[PDB]
Amino acid sequence: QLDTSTWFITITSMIMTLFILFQLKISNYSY
Amino acid sequence: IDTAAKFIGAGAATVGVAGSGAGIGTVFGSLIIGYARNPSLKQQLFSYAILGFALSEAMGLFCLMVAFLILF
Amino acid sequence: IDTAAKFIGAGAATVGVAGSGAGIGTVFGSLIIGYARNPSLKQQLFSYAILGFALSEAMGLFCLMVAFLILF
Amino acid sequence: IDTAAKFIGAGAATVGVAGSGAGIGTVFGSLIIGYARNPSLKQQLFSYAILGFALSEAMGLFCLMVAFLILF
Amino acid sequence: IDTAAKFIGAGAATVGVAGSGAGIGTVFGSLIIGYARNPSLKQQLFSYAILGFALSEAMGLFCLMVAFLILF
Amino acid sequence: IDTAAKFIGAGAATVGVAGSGAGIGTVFGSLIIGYARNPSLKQQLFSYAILGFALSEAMGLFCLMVAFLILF
Amino acid sequence: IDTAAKFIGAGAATVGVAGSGAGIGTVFGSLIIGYARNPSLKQQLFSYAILGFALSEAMGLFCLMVAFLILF
Amino acid sequence: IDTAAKFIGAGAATVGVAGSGAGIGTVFGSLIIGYARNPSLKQQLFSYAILGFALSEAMGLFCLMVAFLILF
Amino acid sequence: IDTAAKFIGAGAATVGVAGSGAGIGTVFGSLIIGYARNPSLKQQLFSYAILGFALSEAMGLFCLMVAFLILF
Amino acid sequence: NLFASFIAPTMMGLPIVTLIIMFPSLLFPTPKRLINNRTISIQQWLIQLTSKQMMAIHNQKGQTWSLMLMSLIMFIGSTNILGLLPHSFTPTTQLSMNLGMAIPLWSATVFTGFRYKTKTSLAHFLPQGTPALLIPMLVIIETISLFIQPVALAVRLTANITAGHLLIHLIGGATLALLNINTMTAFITFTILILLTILEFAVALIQAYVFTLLVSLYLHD
Amino acid sequence: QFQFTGIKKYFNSYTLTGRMNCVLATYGGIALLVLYFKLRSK
Amino acid sequence: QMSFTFASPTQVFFNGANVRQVDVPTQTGAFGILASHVPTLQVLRPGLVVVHAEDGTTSKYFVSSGSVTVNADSSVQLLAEEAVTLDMLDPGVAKANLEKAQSELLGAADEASRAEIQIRIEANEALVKA
Amino acid sequence: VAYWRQAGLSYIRYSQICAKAVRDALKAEFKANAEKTSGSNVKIVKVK
Repeated sequence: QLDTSTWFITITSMIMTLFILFQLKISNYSY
Repeated sequence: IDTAAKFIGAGAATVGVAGSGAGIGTVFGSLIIGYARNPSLKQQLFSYAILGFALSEAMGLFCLMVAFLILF
Repeated sequence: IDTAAKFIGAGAATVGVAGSGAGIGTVFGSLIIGYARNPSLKQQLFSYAILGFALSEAMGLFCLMVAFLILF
Repeated sequence: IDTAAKFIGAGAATVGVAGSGAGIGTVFGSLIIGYARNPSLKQQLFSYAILGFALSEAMGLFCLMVAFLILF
Repeated sequence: IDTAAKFIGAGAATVGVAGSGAGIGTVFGSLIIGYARNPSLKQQLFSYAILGFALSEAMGLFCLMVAFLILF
Repeated sequence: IDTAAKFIGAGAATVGVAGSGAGIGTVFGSLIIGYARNPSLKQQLFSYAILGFALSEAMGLFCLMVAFLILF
Repeated sequence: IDTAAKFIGAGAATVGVAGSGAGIGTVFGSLIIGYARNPSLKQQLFSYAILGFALSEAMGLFCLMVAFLILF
Repeated sequence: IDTAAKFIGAGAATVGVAGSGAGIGTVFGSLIIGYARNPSLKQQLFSYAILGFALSEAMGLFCLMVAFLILF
Repeated sequence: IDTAAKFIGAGAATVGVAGSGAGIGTVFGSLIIGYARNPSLKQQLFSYAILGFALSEAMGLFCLMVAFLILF
Repeated sequence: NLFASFIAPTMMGLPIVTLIIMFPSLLFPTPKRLINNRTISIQQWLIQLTSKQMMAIHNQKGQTWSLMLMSLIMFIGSTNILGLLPHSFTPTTQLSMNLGMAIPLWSATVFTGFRYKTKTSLAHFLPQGTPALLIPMLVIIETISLFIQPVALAVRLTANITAGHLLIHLIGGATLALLNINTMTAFITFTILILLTILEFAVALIQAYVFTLLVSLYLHD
Repeated sequence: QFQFTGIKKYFNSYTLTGRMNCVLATYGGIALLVLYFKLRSK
Repeated sequence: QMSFTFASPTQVFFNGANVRQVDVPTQTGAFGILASHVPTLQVLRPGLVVVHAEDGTTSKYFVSSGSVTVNADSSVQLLAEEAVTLDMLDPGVAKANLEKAQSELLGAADEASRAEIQIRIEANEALVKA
Repeated sequence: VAYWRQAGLSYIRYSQICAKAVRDALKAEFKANAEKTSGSNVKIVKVK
């Protein structure tokens, strides 16, 4: 079930979100 | 033909939970003896115990996944 | 041929509970030696032992439930 | 065929007594070293040992019950 | 074909003695450690040791008996 | 029938993973009691624990890989 | 047909002898840590072990003989 | 029919590697507690530990090789 | 047929090696802890270790010979 | 039946896996003032508390990786907790993204180690100290041990969540069936008891996943 | 646009090694090709 | 193969005497000393100490607190603040003191003073056994 | 660590308490050892 050879979209979207959205929001912090 | 083989294979594969049970029994058992050494730091040792139990459960849980896979 | 073949498969999936029979013994054993050196603090030790025993027996009940499902 | 496929699950269901034996060995052993550490606390140790052995043997007998009920 | 079932069921139920063989060693092993620290109380340490050994050997003899019953 | 043989062999192959749980439980159980004795050398203790956990996982995943290969 | 079942049952019976191999290591292991303390008190320590090794091997042999019995 | 025999023989022989994990967990645990007492002697302790780890893994590899031979 | 019987018997019999691995693990574990506690006693400690290793290896070699006999 | 949620990449006329996976980011407002409301103060306090407990080992070069690790742990933790909702779809269930996560960072560490410390990075294969005379035997052990790290690191995450959800679904089906025959609230008691463990089992997995990578990076840094 | 300059230092400074996604892409492509061949075989 | 010295701030019981074994009720469990025991350093707790002479007779004393030291050779120094024999004790006054110390527990208010009271009841309960 | 420790009590204080408790249990005939003990003969004068 988990192996249906349609793995392109998920990898692309995960790379986009992880390497753009979260780093940019987390950078605007103070300590 | 194949139903019996799949059922007996699933029944044989489901015996892999013994190791996890033994491991979790061992870890918690060590925790109580370690705590008795000094009542201080009980939260730290407790954190170590919880980490160990979770790790053992993760290492032993994926046995049943093969059984469910063979069943369906 | 079907129910007969399922009889052995269901019976062979009730071995995982045996592994739960050693962790409980190891846990209570540690309780005895653990408190022997520190006669106080009985209540927390007892609570930890109870937690460990319950966790191990739940891990065994997992395999018991799988065995119950296999039959039907 | 139904009888042929029976008595094999019954044979495989009696292998669950190994864990009970291991636990019953482990508990009494812990009591010995515990007693040697502090002879003063004896009655409580014996009560804990008895409780542990009774619980472990109660867990072990479940496999025999399943084997017998499947047998008949 | 039932004779094959009898033979393989007897062969499968024989594996129930591993628990007793593994449990016997821990009791005798614990005895040596307990005696080293406090040699004086050499007498009492035995009764408990032999009680544990008798319990373990009885648990093994149970599996022997059920295997013999199945084979005959 | 040949596929049925592959399925039953794969089902019986996975039972060897139970060794990983016991080893993981033992290694972690030592870290807590050892740290409790000497709460100074956290770094070396944790490094050795991590090394042990990394090395102990190899066998169980090896058996699981063998089962996956033989099934497919 | 009966010959194949005889061979399978004879092969499966020998599995249970793993208990003695597990217990011998624990027994001799206790001797090493036991001798570590009060070294001069050695004669009695060696005597205790010999008995445990003999009993474990006797149980192992008692398990084995059924294999030759069922084979012939 | 021969292919089925090879598959089931491979699926049964692969179980023997289970004991390697337990031995590895045992040796690494001993190193942790041993280092706690005498950190000065950490040089000699390892040589022993490595020896034991290598020996147990060699036994497991031997069993795996036997399983591979029976498969092919 | 005979070939399937030989395959199954050889596969089931060759699993009695886990006990030897577990025994080797315990022996080496005791040696490091023992030397760690009381130094300048390596001769006896090493002596006991060898004896235990030889005993466990002989126990495993017995099962290996049994498998050899079953196959041929 | 049971394998319906897993094999369902957000079924729609147009796939919306991107929308599902990008949704969790709309829960972390960015600070814009010296003193802010309650909802973001807790977030920044938690981030500060977690940072000082993990990245306090590396000397200077590992301090650069701080932002990446915090982003990773927050992302995985947020993805896992949101999946407990009754009809959610956890992206971590799929093996594709787990395989697309482990390989890049592991490769980065392994060929970062060789670039600067080739002499020492080559030595780590042989265990430190004299390992008697068994050198060729263990040399082939640790090198094969090297390659298994990403595979296990992905497979355990792919397996445990599916196992938990399967257990929940099966126990729910069991407690539904026994309504017709007799009365037993023991099953719903089992469900409510197991839910605590499933709720607290995700964060431990997040922590283990991050910590293993921290240890691996520190070895070659 | 106005976001590249925010993390430009990170991208050109330290993620140089982490930017090796070629292995993942090649593995995914090979797996997809093998799956396509198997499906076409039918 | 032993040089045992059981001294007190007032009198001396043994000075370099050779005995086969000595059993001490120290802290962290009991103990047994024979031949070349491993070196150790431990304080004592209220209890009874028995010494086995070479002839075979066993001498008994009651110890309140002190120190134990077993050196590299078979030399043992057991220095105790108190050293008394049962023949100069009254079991009845011991039971009365224990009876009062029982209610002293509930009489206590603060945990430090109750800790002192707990030491009192521990000593009283320890001595009444023999 | 025991209950007396982490309670504002030192080992010397515990030794004093246990020694006093043991000395109390002695027979009235042998109670002349309180004269020998007589631990209170030193006064304390602080700097200020």
